Amino acid sequence: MNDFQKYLSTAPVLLTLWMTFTAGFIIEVNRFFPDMLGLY
Amino acid sequence: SHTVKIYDTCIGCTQCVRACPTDVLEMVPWDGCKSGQIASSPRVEDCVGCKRCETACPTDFLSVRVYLGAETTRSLGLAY
Amino acid sequence: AALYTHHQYIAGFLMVGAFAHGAIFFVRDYDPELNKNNVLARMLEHKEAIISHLSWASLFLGFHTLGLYIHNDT
Amino acid sequence: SKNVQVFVEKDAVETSFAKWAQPGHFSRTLAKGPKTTTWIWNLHADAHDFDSQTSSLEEVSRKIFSAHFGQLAIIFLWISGMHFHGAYFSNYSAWLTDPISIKQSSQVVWPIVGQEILNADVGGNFQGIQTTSGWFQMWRAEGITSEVELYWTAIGGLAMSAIMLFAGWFHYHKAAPKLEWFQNAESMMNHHLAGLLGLGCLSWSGHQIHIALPINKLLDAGVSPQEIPLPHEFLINRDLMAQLYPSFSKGLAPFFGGNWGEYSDFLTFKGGLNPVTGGLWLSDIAHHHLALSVLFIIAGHMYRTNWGIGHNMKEILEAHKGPFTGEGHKGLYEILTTSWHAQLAINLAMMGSLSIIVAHHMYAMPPYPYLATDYATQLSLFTHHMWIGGFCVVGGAAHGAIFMVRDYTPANNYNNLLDRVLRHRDAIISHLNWVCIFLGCHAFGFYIHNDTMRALGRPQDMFSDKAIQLQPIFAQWIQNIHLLAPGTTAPNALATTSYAFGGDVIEVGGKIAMMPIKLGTADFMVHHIHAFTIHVTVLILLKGVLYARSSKLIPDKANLGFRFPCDGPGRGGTCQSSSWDHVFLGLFWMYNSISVVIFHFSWKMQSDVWGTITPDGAISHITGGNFAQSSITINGWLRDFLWSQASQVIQSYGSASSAYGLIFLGAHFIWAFSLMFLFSGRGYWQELIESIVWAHNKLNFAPTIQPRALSITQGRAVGLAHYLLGGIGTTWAFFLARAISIT
Amino acid sequence: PFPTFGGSTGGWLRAAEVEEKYAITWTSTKEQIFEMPTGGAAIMRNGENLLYLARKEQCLALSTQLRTFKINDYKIYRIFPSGEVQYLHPKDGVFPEKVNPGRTSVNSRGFSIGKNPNPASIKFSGITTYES
Amino acid sequence: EIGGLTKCSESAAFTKRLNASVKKLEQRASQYEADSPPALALKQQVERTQARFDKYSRSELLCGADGLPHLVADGRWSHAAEFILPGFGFIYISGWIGWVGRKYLRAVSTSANPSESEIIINVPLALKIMTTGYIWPISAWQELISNDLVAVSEEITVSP
Amino acid sequence: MIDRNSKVRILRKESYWFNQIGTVATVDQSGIRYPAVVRFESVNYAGTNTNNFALDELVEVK
Amino acid sequence: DFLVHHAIALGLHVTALILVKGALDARGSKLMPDKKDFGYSFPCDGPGRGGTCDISAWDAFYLAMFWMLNTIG
Ligand code: CLA
Ligand code: CLA
Ligand code: CLA
Ligand code: CLA
Ligand code: CLA
Ligand code: CLA
Ligand SMILES: CC1=C(/C=C/C(C)=C/C=C/C(C)=C/C=C/C=C(C)/C=C/C=C(C)/C=C/C2=C(C)CCCC2(C)C)C(C)(C)CCC1
Ligand code: SF4
Ligand code: SF4
Ligand code: SF4
Repeated sequence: MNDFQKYLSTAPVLLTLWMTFTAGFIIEVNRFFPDMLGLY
Repeated sequence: SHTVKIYDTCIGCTQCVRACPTDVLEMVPWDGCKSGQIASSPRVEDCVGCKRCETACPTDFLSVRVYLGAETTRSLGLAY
Repeated sequence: AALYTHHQYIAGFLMVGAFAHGAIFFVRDYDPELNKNNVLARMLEHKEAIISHLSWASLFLGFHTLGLYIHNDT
Repeated sequence: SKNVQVFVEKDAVETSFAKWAQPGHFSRTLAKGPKTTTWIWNLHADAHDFDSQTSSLEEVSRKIFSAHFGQLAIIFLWISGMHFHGAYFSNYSAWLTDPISIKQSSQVVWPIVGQEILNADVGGNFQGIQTTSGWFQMWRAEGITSEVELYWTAIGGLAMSAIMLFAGWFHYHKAAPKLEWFQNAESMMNHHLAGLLGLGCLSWSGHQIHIALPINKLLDAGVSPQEIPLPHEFLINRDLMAQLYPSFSKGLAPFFGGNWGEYSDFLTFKGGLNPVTGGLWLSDIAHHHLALSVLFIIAGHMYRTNWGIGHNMKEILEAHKGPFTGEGHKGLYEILTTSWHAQLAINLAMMGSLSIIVAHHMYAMPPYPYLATDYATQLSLFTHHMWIGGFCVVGGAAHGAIFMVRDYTPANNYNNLLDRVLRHRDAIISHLNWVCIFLGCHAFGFYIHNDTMRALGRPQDMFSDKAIQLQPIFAQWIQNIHLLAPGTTAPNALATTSYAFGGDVIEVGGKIAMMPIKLGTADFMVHHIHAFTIHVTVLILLKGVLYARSSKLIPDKANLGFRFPCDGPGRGGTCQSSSWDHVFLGLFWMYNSISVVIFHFSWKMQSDVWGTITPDGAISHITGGNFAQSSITINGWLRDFLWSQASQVIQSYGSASSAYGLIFLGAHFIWAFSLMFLFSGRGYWQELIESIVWAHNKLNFAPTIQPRALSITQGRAVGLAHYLLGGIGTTWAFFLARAISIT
Repeated sequence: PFPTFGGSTGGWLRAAEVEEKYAITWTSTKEQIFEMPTGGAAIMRNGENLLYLARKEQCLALSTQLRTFKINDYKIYRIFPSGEVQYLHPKDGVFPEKVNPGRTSVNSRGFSIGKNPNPASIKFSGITTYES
Repeated sequence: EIGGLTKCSESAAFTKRLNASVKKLEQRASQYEADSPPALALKQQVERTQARFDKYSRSELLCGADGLPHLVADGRWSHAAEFILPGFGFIYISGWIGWVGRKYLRAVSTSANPSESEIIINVPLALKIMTTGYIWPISAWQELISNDLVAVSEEITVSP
Repeated sequence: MIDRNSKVRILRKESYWFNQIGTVATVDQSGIRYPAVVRFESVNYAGTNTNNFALDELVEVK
Repeated sequence: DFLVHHAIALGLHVTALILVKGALDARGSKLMPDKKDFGYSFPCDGPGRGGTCDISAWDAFYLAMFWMLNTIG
């Protein structure tokens, strides 16, 4: 477990997870609040 | 042909003279360093300009500097 | 149309040459001692600042200009 | 005891996640830790170079076997996904009912951000991206009929993927074979040539004879897919098969007896293409695989194993020596049984060469139902396999050079063929250089001559079919030979192997599937250009292999390695003198070569083959036959091909083909981006980085992993990578978009 | 005393006959196969061996290989067209990597690389900063 | 209006674009039928299109002759939603990221292995440091006036 | 003062570690031209972490 | 016109960066602190210290020419 957590703490892995999360939240925002070119 | 100069920062590691592909460098007696030896360039007429020597120097800045210059058959490595 | 493109291209070559000879000057004719704390020497003292900031400007302009174009394309 | 035995070590490597948390464990140097950004890049570049990670062939060998299982697992997952996507996200059922109208589609995009436009109205009450891999045609030939079957094959794929992954772990961590096991070429060839290929073909023939053939006959006749009996029904009720093929009634009795003629119903040598589907008759394909199976199984009994009879490859190789070749093929056996790189070289070159052959043979002799009329799929497959082939061929050369620098031993190679080759390398390279110049000057000169003449208003002085003409007489002759073969040199055949050589126009759905392809002056000119491109590629690559260890310029290149940046600024300059660099340059020429080939295919077909034919004999080709008088000049290619056939991509915005337009542009960008890595040097970049780092330091922060510029070699690699991606990507979109429209 | 070799197209050319030529000599205790810089494999003789090359680097490269065979008695010479010969390596009998009393320093500057003169100072002189 | 532009609510070109766009989708839907999954999708798409145009119409966006919205960024607060307000968002988020990053680097710099903690991040510490960036504006100013942000010529420089 | 384990700032303009801090390892007392041996925590463009400097090129930092 | 003008700005700035850097880093750098002793144009300084290709000032002119053409284009 400890060792696996270290692998999951490696730079490449963390970047992918973080970017996936970031991408996801951006996509989700556009799904519910779509087509915005300004704050209204 | 090319010009090779050695500076006082040499430490007599002998690495440069062991890397020259054409025996241009030698290790001569000296007292400025603990090793008691310094490098010399007695036969620069055979330098091809490889700069392998510089790549081997351990000093902060190369104690052995090769300045490329006039070119001859020997310096241009022409077997023909 | 020809005249405009002609002079603009010549202008570019002339501009690049100026900077080129400016560099030749530093390597060949610059006397560090004569120009002590001169306006010219101080330029070479904050060289990193100039280069770094010019880099940032280029990056800012590059990212956003290209980004906006691609947004419009998509 | 037995010459061939199984030796395996139990529990060789413990399974744990410790090493996973220690990046760079494989290397002694990298293991120490990161001090500069170079460490990161080196980690990824030395990951699969087992030879440098260990000094024992056994260990290297063990890793390779397991790694291969991993690739197989990935491949299985890939195939599984395709079948699943064809079961849940496709219009196969509708297409199956009306193959001519409905368009194949197996990918659907989520309705996010207007990307839905990409979901086209393919047909069959379905909206999705039109795929071009040819899955639907293959499935029809197999006799899938339902989408339930596709689901099950998908499940099988997932299961198989898992089994392979387990095998990899098992044969590396629990039961690792020893070197003696690996070094059994005769046994391996016997097994692979009789079991993998022979039994494989026989098994496939069984499926084709008992399941595919019957179902496809019913489909072609007109029976609705739902009305066709399930596959198992055919296997059980012999009477049903007898109705379709009236020989199954006799059973296997004819086979055990010598009367193989009775099976002429399903085993045939018809030749040509099925008029209804526009594909090769499955009966012929069944006989094909059956015949090949017998051949392979027999061939698998040629090498000695443990029963005395057979051949020993070493003896065969050593016996073949002559007056002009010294010791002959002595020493080769040891090389190929003690060097993985050497084996990869030969194997990789042959694999790539096969792909190129597949591309040619698969368009002239369409193998699947309803494939020829689908111009998009045809173009996609030809180009795809042409590329895969080029890369593999260049790769073979690369690994060949790695052998010379890492595994070649002068002692084991005295006066053998290899030694003698390296002893007259100057002659070989000198002559090839001339051949390349000759071909290049004459071949390309023809085009330049024509351009000048047409521009100067002197069309009568051009090398054209209407002026000075350069006809491909030899090829024209072979075509006639092949056309008249059926009934003469091939008495039992009924039609030409391909209608390309000659024959009638096969049309399916009002569209031309195949037609005689004629060869004239333009064809002569282009074919010779292909020769030039290939020859130059060989020059660069061969020079790299022959001069890998030494040269007059750098006598000790071997010690420097296979991938060194240079030897220095001396000797007038020694930049890019490694064998790696020769491969680097070779890839650029391979790109050029393949690009021209695929363009030839695209224009020739759209001009002299593809098109529509009326109920009466009126053939209208897509481009109108412009190839003859326009492909003889460079301006013609730029105007009548690139400029005209690119009207689709550039005008794709607002349509389901918009993606191709965006990718076309994106690829151009990446191609240009690469030119900055290919023209610049590490020095400028390193100095720039210094100034940037100054800023970070001025604010009291800077990375301990000191930022450094990419190595000389990496710079070149990054440049080549982006260059290739951009160029190939651009054509990819261009072709696909154009094809969708023409189809 | 030539080693056993079957010939190659990578040997010497006219320069060796009209400008200058090189030759290496060594002694072996066994007949073994070595790789020659020109390209190919050859078998050395049990005793004295002589080989001709076109470049000094080619000769010194072979010497490196010889050291692997534990041969350290190699000698390199340059033969001019008229027949004059110059002994080149080991020049003083002692390999250059080993300090030998009696060798004088050459091309040595007694200061750090950063103490060289400024280019402008030596303008219109003909000398370079590193030679100044 | 500013620059001779017209409000999109009062631009005929804008409306023409809307009608045309919807028509295209509707024409496509005609081929499919009733509750066919394809038709329902196209129908939903037209709703989104109508909504988008409506939103822009109710906005203060100014359209040009082409009937396309043009943004204003001269500093006027009348059109702050177009650039100023969104701009603050970027600055806040970007500063947050930069500040937290610098903090972590400086924090792990004094560790047993300062380079291992850059390739294998200490997630627990990182998360703590990341949360403390919401007040980056205040912290930064405080660090500047404390002479702890900008260094003082004790950094490596080029030979000249 | 330059002495074993002392920390100093390099004053050689040609050094990769100019205006940086290093720890004096040992100072030779035999009259060699560059007696002090300073060690740094950062590798140079060549990958070295040590160099020998003269006492004048080093200023004690504390 | 707004966008194209900002693109032209990018060109001028990037071309200038290359040229200005070349001028300032012509008498020396961290990679080659003794550049002034080699001149305005030299091939390189060897495959060592990481690789020193295109490190001379002349190379800045070489690299800037491409950008100049792009911007003028
Ligand atoms: C359009 C660009 C272009 C052109 C024309 C060439 C041309 C050539 N390359 Mg090349 N190359 C290029 C781009 C190009 N390269 C790029 C981008 C790369 C980077 C990967 C390379 C990398 C590369 C390598 C690595 C190699 C070549 C080689 C060759 C030569 C092949 C021999 C040959 O056909 O001679 C004929 C050359 C022609 C240009 C034919 C046209 C000339 C006319 C039509 C023929 C008659 C003219 C007559 C001789 C004189 C007329 C007189 C009057 C005009 C003054 C040839 C000189 C190979 C080589 O040198 O081996 C021989 C080789 O090994 N190239
Ligand atoms: C008044 C203008 C002017 C003057 C007097 C000089 C003078 C000088 N420059 Mg300079 N320069 C200028 C403008 C000028 N330059 C401009 C505008 C640029 C920007 C491009 C440069 C860029 C530049 C560089 C980068 C360098 C110089 C150098 C030099 C010095 C040597 C020149 C040399 O060796 O050329 C000798 C003669 C030639 C090079 C012949 C030129 C042949 C050209 C390149 C090819 C011709 C084009 C082609 C053939 C057209 C055919 C096409 C056809 C097929 C259609 C000399 C002091 C060099 C130096 O070291 O000085 C210290 C140097 O390195 N200059
Ligand atoms: C298409 C070709 C191409 C492109 C795109 C670039 C791009 C660049 N070059 Mg360049 N160059 C090229 C060809 C090209 N070059 C060629 C052929 C040469 C030979 C002369 C050079 C020679 C050269 C020199 C000598 C220098 C540059 C520099 C630069 C940079 C300038 C700063 C900039 O624009 O930042 C913006 C960069 C980009 C927009 C390009 C990358 C874009 C990617 C896709 C990121 C996009 C992000 C996007 C906006 C969204 C981000 C958020 C997302 C993560 C969610 C930039 C990376 C300069 C430099 O180092 O910069 C300071 C510099 O000194 N180049
Ligand atoms: C060659 C393999 C392959 C490829 C390229 C695709 C591609 C696609 N599939 Mg598909 N599929 C495949 C195999 C494949 N499939 C197989 C074998 C099955 C059977 C299980 C399926 C079952 C399937 C379904 C059921 C669906 C798809 C869908 C899709 C599409 C959306 C993909 C998606 O989820 O995006 C979004 C991606 C995600 C949601 C995944 C999240 C991203 C993760 C978290 C990043 C990875 C984390 C990283 C690895 C961490 C590393 C940790 C370390 C231990 C390694 C996309 C075109 C969807 C679709 O088309 O809908 C219309 C859909 O519904 N596929
Ligand atoms: C008749 C026996 C037999 C068969 C079928 C194979 C088949 C194969 N060997 Mg192989 N091998 C054999 C004997 C055999 N070997 C022997 C005796 C030796 C020792 C001398 C080796 C040593 C050896 C090495 C060293 C390597 C192989 C590799 C391979 C694979 C090559 C890749 C390929 O074509 O993918 C085709 C892929 C498939 C067809 C997928 C199915 C694969 C499974 C394992 C087939 C097993 C039979 C299957 C269950 C059908 C049963 C019939 C039943 C339904 C009625 C292939 C699966 C290479 C490899 O990649 O291995 C991982 C490799 O590196 N073999
Ligand atoms: C059967 C196929 C095969 C196999 C098993 C190998 C195996 C090997 N090759 Mg080899 N090679 C092959 C095919 C193959 N090659 C082909 C076809 C070529 C020609 C291009 C080469 C060219 C080649 C060179 C030039 C070199 C090797 C080297 C190596 C060795 C180390 C590989 C390495 O560094 O891993 C690490 C692997 C990688 C870093 C690859 C990662 C993938 C990169 C990033 C490209 C990804 C492109 C991607 C598809 C694009 C996606 C676009 C998207 C992002 C939009 C290893 C023995 C190297 C060596 O030292 O040998 C001893 C070496 O120098 N090979
Ligand atoms: C009247 C008027 C106006 C104007 C204003 C102004 C005042 C402007 C300015 C402008 C300017 C003000 C510009 C400038 C420019 C500059 C430049 C363009 C520069 C360049 C430089 C260089 C190129 C350098 C060089 C060099 C080097 C590199 C180093 C040293 C040496 C030398 C010097 C050689 C306005 C708008 C219209 C409007 C109102 C009125
Ligand atoms: S440059 Fe090459 S030949 Fe000259 S001294 Fe250095 S190593 Fe010897
Ligand atoms: S490598 Fe450098 S320090 Fe060592 S002996 Fe040669 S010149 Fe002196
Ligand atoms: S740095 Fe570049 S130019 Fe200099 S020797 Fe190495 S490869 Fe040649």
